[PDB]
Amino acid sequence: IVPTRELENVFLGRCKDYEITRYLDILPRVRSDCSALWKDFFKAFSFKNPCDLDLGSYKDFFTSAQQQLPKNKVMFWSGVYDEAHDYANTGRKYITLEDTLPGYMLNSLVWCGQRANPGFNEKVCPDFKTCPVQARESFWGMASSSYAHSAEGEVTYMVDGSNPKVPAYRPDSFFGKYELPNLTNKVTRVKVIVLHRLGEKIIEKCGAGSLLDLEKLVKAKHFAFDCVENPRAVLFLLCSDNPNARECRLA
Amino acid sequence: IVPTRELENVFLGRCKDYEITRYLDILPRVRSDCSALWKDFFKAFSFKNPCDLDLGSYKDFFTSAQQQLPKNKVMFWSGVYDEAHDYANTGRKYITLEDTLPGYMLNSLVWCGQRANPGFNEKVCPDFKTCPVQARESFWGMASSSYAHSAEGEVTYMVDGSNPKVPAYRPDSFFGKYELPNLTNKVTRVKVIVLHRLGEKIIEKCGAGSLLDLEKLVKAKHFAFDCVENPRAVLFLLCSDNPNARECRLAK
Ligand SMILES: *[C@H]1O[C@H](COP(=O)(O)OP(=O)(O)OC[C@H]2O[C@@H](n3cnc4c(N)ncnc43)[C@H](O)[C@@H]2O)[C@@H](O)[C@@H]1F
Ligand SMILES: *[C@H]1O[C@H](COP(=O)(O)OP(=O)(O)OC[C@H]2O[C@@H](n3cnc4c(N)ncnc43)[C@H](O)[C@@H]2O)[C@@H](O)[C@@H]1F
Repeated sequence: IVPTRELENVFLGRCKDYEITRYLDILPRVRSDCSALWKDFFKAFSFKNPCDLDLGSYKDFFTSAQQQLPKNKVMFWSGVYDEAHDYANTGRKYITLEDTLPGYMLNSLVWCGQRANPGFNEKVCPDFKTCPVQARESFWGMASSSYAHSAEGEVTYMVDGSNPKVPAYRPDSFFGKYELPNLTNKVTRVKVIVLHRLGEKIIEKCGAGSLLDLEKLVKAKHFAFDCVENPRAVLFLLCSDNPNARECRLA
Repeated sequence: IVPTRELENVFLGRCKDYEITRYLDILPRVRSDCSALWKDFFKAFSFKNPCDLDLGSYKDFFTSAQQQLPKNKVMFWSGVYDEAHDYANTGRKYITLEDTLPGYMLNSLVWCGQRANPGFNEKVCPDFKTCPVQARESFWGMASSSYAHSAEGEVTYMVDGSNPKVPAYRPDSFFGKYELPNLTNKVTRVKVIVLHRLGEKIIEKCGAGSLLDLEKLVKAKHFAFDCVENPRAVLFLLCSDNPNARECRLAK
């Protein structure tokens, strides 16, 4: 595992690119400049062993970088990365973490502390499995919480309903750990979209199994709940990438 | 018209992010560093009246910034930007100009030279619909030529087939003026995709009108040629935006 080259430059360029040209009509600018954001980011991990972090490490970075989020537009997802992002459509239909400023700046990047100068490793980072969970999950854990905590109105949640190993919904997922429990009374409704991958056994449905657990979880938060399996707009995206599938048949 | 603010820092930040993180398994890095590429880009329009630009103003920029392009992967489009970009899918199915370094760096950006210091106008840029052709198309003109010149194998051309005012193929489109003519014998085939927008009149069709005109040109340059209208993978894409259109009806 090799850390990203020139982390600062990459960070600052993405930041600046975003500030000036990305999501102008879709998401707000943040107060802080890019240097202030770098400093809040860099201090969370710098000059410490790579496993020396906890859930508060990136807090200041997150307070600074957190945008207000448009009401009704926030998408969550589990095990269906590509499909959620394709349906969300780079912010035209839904917002994901990746469209926000910090998710955008840190997407796919690899970084870690070391004690010795220059304060970070330029060679190798530990496998995440070696660090305690609080350190391992310090960045995306906090990013997940911050993003969820900012959601207003309706929220959408896309899941895999054809994984035989992994339930559609799980408390131990990032959604289960950081997102759902952090949704505030500004949220009105959790709309689930269940993906049944084309040509695969259907494993989970609305009203059954882990989806029934979710339903209950949600009502107890006092939100409203709906659930739908392969709605047509999602179905159609699945079918462009597999047009010969039985599910994508005309006439 | 309003120029992009902090043009240099946008260019530079864009170029470094692309360099270290973008399209890594899809598109080659260029030899030249970001700093150098700013220079070639700046010198091209800097310290000249805006309309004082020609086909060759950005030739040095493009030499430095041109990447080789994966065979069978390049896509050109005319009149159907969003669909073509959606269908190409950020370089996974096809590559577009805006997936390339120069395309990625300058996409959306707005800029212009002035005679006086600092040589560019951070405050205003003329209605470029008022500059001479060669000067208004000086930048994307060169980009398109260079892109086309770098294309290898089969190329795809997606076109609007439901436009009564604008032929699917014209010799004065960016395609007709700068791409088609710059297709080298590295190219073997032009595969035309015709977009019949959902619930509009079909205007053009494979083998008639401008398309037959296109087909004749392509074969003259000794490439192979084919053409389809709304292939299913494209249809399905359009239907996601308009699920209740007549032409997206599905089986019982
Ligand atoms: C916040 O959380 C969920 C996504 O995580 P889940 O565990 O619910 O879903 P899953 O597919 O099982 O996890 C995939 C892993 O990828 C990581 N991840 C999330 N976001 C990013 C970005 N931008 N870059 C790289 N990795 C990312 C997670 O940490 C998971 O471990 C979403 O609804 C919200 F994003
Ligand atoms: C090279 O060009 C074509 C796209 O241009 P066409 O003129 O063939 O198609 P149309 O949709 O009618 O016109 C696009 C016009 O916009 C300019 N342009 C092309 N690409 C850009 C970018 N990235 N930013 C701003 N303007 C752009 C052209 O000047 C056209 O006049 C594609 O096949 C190739 F990319």
